[PDB]
Amino acid sequence: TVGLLPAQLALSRKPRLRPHVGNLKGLVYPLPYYAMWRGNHNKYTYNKSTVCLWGEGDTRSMYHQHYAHAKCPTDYGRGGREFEYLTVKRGKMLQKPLPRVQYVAEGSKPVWLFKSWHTPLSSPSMWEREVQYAEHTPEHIGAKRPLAVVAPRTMHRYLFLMHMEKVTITVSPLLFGYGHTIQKAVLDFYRRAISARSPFPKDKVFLFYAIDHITPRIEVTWLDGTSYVPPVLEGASSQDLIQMVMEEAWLAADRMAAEGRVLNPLAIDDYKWDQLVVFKKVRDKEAS
Amino acid sequence: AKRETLPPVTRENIWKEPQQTFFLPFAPYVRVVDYPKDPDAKFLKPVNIPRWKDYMQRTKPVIPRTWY
Amino acid sequence: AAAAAAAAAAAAAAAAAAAAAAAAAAAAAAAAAAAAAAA
Amino acid sequence: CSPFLSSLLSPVETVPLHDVTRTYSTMDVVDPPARYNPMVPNVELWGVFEGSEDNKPPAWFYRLCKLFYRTNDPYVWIPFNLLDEADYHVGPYRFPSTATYTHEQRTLLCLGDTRREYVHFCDSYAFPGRAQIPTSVGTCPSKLYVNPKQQQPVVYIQLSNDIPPAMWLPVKGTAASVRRVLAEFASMAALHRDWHHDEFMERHATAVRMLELQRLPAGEGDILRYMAYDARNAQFAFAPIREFPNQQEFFLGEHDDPEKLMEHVDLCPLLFAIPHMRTVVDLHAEHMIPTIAGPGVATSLYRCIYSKALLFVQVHLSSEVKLPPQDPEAFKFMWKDSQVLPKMRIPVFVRVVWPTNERMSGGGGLLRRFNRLFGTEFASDIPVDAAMALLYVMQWSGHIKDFLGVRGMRQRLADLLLASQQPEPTKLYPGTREIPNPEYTVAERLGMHVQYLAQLHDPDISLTIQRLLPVASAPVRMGCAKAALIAGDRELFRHIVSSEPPGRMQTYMTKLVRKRKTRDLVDAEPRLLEDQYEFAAPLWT
Amino acid sequence: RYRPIPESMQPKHLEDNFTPFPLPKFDESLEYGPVRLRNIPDIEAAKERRRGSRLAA
Amino acid sequence: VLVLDNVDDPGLLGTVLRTAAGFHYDAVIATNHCADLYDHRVIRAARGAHFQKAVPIYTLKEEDGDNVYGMLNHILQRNDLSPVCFAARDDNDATDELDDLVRQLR
Amino acid sequence: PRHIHLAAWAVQEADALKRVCKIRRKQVDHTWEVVPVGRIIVNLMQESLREELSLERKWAVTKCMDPLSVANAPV
Amino acid sequence: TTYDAIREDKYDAFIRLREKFPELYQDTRAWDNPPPFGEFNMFYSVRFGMVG
Amino acid sequence: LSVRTEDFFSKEAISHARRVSWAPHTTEKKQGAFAKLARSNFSFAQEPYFEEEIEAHRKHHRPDVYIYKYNVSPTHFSLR
Repeated sequence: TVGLLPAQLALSRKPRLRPHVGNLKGLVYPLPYYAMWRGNHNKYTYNKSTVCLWGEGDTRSMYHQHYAHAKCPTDYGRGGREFEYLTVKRGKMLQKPLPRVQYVAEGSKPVWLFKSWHTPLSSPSMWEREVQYAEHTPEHIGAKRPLAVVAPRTMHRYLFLMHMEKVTITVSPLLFGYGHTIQKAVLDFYRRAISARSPFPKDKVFLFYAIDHITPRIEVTWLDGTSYVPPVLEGASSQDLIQMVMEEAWLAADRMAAEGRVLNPLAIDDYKWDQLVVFKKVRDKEAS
Repeated sequence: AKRETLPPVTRENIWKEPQQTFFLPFAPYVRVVDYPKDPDAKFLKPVNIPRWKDYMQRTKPVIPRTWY
Repeated sequence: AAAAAAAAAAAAAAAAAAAAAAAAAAAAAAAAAAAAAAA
Repeated sequence: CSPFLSSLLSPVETVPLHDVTRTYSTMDVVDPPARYNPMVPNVELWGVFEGSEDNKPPAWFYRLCKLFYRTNDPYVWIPFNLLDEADYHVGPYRFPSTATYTHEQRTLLCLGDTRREYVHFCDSYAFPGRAQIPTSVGTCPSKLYVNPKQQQPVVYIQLSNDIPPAMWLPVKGTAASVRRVLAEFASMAALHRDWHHDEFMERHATAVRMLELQRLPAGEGDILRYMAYDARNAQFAFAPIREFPNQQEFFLGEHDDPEKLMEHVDLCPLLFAIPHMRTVVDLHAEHMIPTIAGPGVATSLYRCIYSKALLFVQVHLSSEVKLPPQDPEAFKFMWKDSQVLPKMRIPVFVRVVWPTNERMSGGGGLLRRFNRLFGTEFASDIPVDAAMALLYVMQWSGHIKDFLGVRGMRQRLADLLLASQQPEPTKLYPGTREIPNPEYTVAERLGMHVQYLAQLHDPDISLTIQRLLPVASAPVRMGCAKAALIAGDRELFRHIVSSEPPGRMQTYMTKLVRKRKTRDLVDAEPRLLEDQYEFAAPLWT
Repeated sequence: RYRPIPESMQPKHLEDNFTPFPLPKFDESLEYGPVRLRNIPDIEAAKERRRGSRLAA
Repeated sequence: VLVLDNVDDPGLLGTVLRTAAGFHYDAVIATNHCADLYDHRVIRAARGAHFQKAVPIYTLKEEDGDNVYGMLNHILQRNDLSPVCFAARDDNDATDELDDLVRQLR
Repeated sequence: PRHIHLAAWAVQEADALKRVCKIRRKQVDHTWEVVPVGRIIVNLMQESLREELSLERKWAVTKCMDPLSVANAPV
Repeated sequence: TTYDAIREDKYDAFIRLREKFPELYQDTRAWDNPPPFGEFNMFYSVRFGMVG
Repeated sequence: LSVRTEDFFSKEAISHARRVSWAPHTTEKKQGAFAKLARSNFSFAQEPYFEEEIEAHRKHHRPDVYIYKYNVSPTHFSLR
């Protein structure tokens, strides 16, 4: 505006920020502070090899599980303090064509999903894929829309069995007497299931003792009628079992939603308040 | 081509208008506004105009953009 | 209804001057009284 | 016994949510995500005999046609392209395929009969295309219909195909009257061009420069689209608001994604595609998050096509009565993993600013009958196109019921008071200052509607607030304070805040307005400071 | 008879697939979407313009 | 459950708190403009009511974001409770909300 | 002093339209506050200080600007 | 990796939005349409001076 | 040129991978939803390394299909 007092630009006693006035040689590009982190100089630009950490100029030949997949070998440049804020290279620029999406029919009309923050983040619609092609829809599982690509990265420490119709746990008292860690894992999983979030979890949770002393197992059957068995192996904790069960339950919920059956979304309830009390206790203990 | 052929004729605006000696703010702050009755009420100020924090913070173009 | 809701702004007199406090300005000219000019 | 009261008392059943004691089914969950299916399409006699042989020219119609033929800048000139008696268009008014009106609405717009046939015999003054630059030469002509079987010699003027017979301007059947009626619009268009053509030329030049900068095609359509976009980058101060003396506010209903309604406003065929000022309502932006001391108002200014009136739409992000949580960590923990989110309630008003006209509104009787039919509250002097655009936008959005004026807001407030007096139904959880419930309750909605009534300029707003204040709840008192601020009653606001007992409500009430010292408002009685009393009452008068 | 007018005030020609700013451009896959809003008169106008151009061709 | 509505008397409030503590009431809630639960007079009247875990005391104020009536309805519905009211004085018949509604409708 | 500060704030608010800046919120002089409003200037004092410095009397008694007044001896 | 669904979907959506909403995503144009050479560039072009 | 709301307000600096979508409605920050719901207002490690993500359904159920000495999947190869 005009009523306010802007900063002097042409004439002023204040320091005019031009460090390059007496520190750069030859042509200086108007890009401010392009050669500043180098030490405010534009010499020794003929060096091809510089001090490099992992993921920098000369480490392209070497293999590093991260950069080998998350950085192109030709995209490597100069060292840390020698970063390329501005590069000038003579030659004929080449606009290589952009990648073309694959496994998509020709002339197919996709379906568009308008993502917006108004939809809660936990909803599977956010993790769904925006552009949906008819050829991406599995029609033999009953799905109408293609399956979500991303999945929530939460670490499920409790169990939420609303979307699963039944859970059966087979356990062996003789194997308990033997004293295997799988026994404890399954027992803790059963305890956490019966203390799960769904109202009256005992309604859906059932325990059957080993009528024939067979290896313990878990079977979760969903509303869709499908079933899933978490492979129980040594060195598997109840935490890992619950994580697997909840991840597969989320996948099954996504599949059912794609099929087109209404699925009761979760909401804060008595179990949520029972978690709130312990969360507040943890917060107070940490504060103390 | 540049070294050989002449450049295009200079645009009239370029050589008729001056080079502004100041650089007005990206987000100028104007507390004055005549829309809300009783301007003392803050909760009716338009949101489209910048805040003072925005006026001070916006020293560079928007994130994706590079040219002023 | 219509009269209750509608609001018609007052008539702004053509070439009306406004003071610093936005008050309506009435014709008033000031000249140095101590000066003894020819008119 | 009203639909609003019935909805408030026995709300519809939404996504059920069971619990260990009950099941909550009336929660107002947000609309599931939108989708675009290419398979679904975008769309969703006597007149014949008259055209063939029965058409006959009466004396008055013959005289009018002869006068028009004799004719006794393009913006001011009024053409008359008379057709031949065999070439007259005979038939009923056919709504465009993109017309979401109900059967009753269509009958009302056709005046009790959709079968009625109107004979169109000549064109008239032209208006610019919607997408074209607003200050462009008239392209689409107007129509002059005449009912072949009518007791009085009435002539209807149709500005465009998007306005039904209910909005066609009737004329006294005189050539001079028709010429004056058309000259009103011609002069209005000429004034609009003379006023806002330089600004649009500047905008066009800037749009061309920006297209040159960001490499993009520079076609005429591309330039027009970029001008419509740059409408976003319009300064409030340099906006054609307060242009015409006449003003009137209307309520477009509470919403949750105001951009969804603003899209309808933009796409309304009766409005230009290049508004003077537009602001995208991103409720999640750090400067647009609604709060009790909310950010303010998002303003979008549009201009009508035919009558150069202004629709100044205002999304009031500030209007709120729900206090912020006192335990934000706990609130976030509660609402982190939830897949159900309650729908918001953000109000959208619209000021109609139109020039002082004696014929563009149709003489008053047209809008009087329109109001008597649609239960609206349009002023008799409103231009027909503005009212038609508002009605079309509301019907398209699906909020005709929420389209209310001052009297409608009064009735809604009465229904809210009745609901408040009646017992309140339970909700997901009661909500406390530590963990408030993001579900608008009866008291909060009452306060918000008091604020809406104040926003809709009402001479009795101060009296209504004064009568409500003695018996009301804290949310209602907050709403009354905000309404007093909106009206401009500083004394009333000071009285309300002084009467308010200490609490976060009073704290936020003080934080609302720009004040010298909080004590000037808090201290109902002057409290001695340094053995000196301060009388701040004169400030708020 | 009509007074001369400047090219700026003269109407601007539009292509068969032109749509205003809020609507998206035309593509083979998304003909006139993606747009959640429905019953858009301008899309129908563009379709009619395309039909007229095709008939003229 | 106990609810205290517009007590405003520190001594009476303290004595009520003492009686509630003695009777081991499940929970006491001060609803409407009740005398400050933490006041010198209230503490003088109530020797150890504020420091007793058996009788949890809550202070619900509509002027701080608490829907006290909503909380009461939620408690009643959850616990299948029955409400009983007691007024120190009688209750007359007089109202103006009807007049306000009539004016709004007119 | 509180009354002086309140009056100064009220004057500044009345001038808010063309006002460019506000007065100090910490009263430097607890017996004299001056609000300049363009060509107009308002001085709010206490009775004692007002009687001490009689600016009103000086500005009412001072003669107008006579051009011939400069035709005198230097001082 | 030969087909990563997440990358493919996100990139396809990005390209579709850039193609169908050029005004909204104008600032992203420079990613694929770099300014031509020989035209004045704000951060690169340095022009000669004069002697007087 | 002139003053603009683009100059006024600054967007979130979020990488493409982290960004859930480029839609105008999702342009804002994630915490904006919580801020709106509550009606209130409110750094990479030195060596930030991530193992490449895989589609949820494919990663949770990876068929035990192999070739001569390389795992073969509809989306990925590997060595074993």
